[PDB]
Amino acid sequence: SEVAHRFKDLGEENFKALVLIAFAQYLQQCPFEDHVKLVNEVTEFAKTCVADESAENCDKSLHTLFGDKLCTVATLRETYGEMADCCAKQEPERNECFLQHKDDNPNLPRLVRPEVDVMCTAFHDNEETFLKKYLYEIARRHPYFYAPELLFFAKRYKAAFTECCQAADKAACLLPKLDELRDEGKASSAKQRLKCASLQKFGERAFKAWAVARLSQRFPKAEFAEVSKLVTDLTKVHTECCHGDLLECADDRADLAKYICENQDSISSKLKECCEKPLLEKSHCIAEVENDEMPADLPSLAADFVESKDVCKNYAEAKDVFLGMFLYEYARRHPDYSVVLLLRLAKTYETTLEKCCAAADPHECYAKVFDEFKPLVEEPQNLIKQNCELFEQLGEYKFQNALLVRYTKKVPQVSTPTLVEVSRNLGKVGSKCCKHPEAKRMPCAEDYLSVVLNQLCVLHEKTPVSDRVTKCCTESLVNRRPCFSALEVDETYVPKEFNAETFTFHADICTLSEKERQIKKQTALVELVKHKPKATKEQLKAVMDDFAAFVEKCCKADDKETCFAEEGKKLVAASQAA
Repeated sequence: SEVAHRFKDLGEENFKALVLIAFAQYLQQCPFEDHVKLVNEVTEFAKTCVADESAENCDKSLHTLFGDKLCTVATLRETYGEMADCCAKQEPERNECFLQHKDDNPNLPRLVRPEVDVMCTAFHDNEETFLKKYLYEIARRHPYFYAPELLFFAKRYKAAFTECCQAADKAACLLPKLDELRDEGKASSAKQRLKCASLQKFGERAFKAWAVARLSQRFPKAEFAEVSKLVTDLTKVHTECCHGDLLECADDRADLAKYICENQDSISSKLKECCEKPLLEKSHCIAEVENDEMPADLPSLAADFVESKDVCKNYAEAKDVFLGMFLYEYARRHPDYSVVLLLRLAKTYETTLEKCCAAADPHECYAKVFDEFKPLVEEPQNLIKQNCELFEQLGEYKFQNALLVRYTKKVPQVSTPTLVEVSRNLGKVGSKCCKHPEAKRMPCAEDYLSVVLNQLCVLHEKTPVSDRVTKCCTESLVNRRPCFSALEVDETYVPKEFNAETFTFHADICTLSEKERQIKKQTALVELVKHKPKATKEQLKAVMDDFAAFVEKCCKADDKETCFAEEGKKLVAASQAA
């Protein structure tokens, strides 16, 4: 019994939360109360199997059990779309059909969260329903959220209410805690999304290399054998979560944390604090732990990998293993290389080996092999430095504006809502990474950009429109950032025609938060660039600063809707022909 073995490993609460997550992530348009019905129906069944594993439908597979459950309120086709396609299939076709339809940007109302007193009462009203709603609202907006990570966020959400709803000042306690959980979820969701796209679109081999490199940097004292066992385990975890096998994923991650803690002296010295936290927290803490110390006396890699007359011997007998060894040995020596660089380097090393091992004198042929890494190492360094300078000149907001511009010209066809967010997320790179010195700056900034750019990819994949985005995303996971960076302005793009209502704001803009108000304006910056591309300058930084003053004055004038239409019909001639 598969469902019974997971109930017992995971315990009832996590079992219930994870099933609710799965259902919320397969069926994003279905209402809360219906998902709760299905969950409890499964929980009941799962209990009967715990008592008797050989009972009726207990031999069933998790995908069968769950897919049978979705398909009871999924034939309602005019409510959630084409999920009645999926219900007409047998597993595992049905399951893969469900996963196909996951919506990276499901068109769902933003959550207008109630006042603190009202939230706090509903929390005391019914704690378990209140906490379920958190789970359900995150998961259906983030269909690829790292599920065991969501349980951890759920716990801290619970604790934020448990603490702050007793506070003398409820709101001054609660609100900073909720805003940190929100920002930290976005970041978590985006990071995980990159993981699932790697697996789905580039295979197990690419994710493992990603993990061989990242864990090598983080646990540099560990032997290759130990690192390898960790990669195999990590891969199985994320292969499960990225395929909706949530129960088995939460479970193998819990087994993995245990193993790592039990073998702390064979892995890293930074793990002490982590391994004595509660398990939900411990797993999160291991995944985010700082890189350990490099062993002192590590020798040149030129010996094992260039000098030796047996490089083509050792390569021949186990290619992936030999190349994995190269990646571990190189990645553990460079904490200051981003993960994607380290993968480029190993791409180069291999492709040099595929040639030279066939030539008459291999030794001579690959003696210069390390000499090719240099221009690869130098480019991401050059890019960061220049952008880290432009950031601190302009500051974070104005930084996004230059990037808005840069990217809107790069790929003008891209939908405005996508350019806004992705460029907004791009400028957040200076806040996170320019802070650092140039040894922590590249693992920080390049791997983050990886994650942001993959977001543009996954949102463009919905309704593809730019052939340039499409190509950069498809050709090679590892070179998404170099290739996006190489993109010049698009010449065969023809200006997007002046629209009076795209540039005229309304009084409703005054009641929105400052961070929603910038978005309406950076949205206007994008349309501005789309309607006036190959002929601008600082008439973008000029016109944009008029919008700020536009909205500033009109929002305080006691008008009869008057101001936003008066300075709205006149100033448009300062964005039409000025």
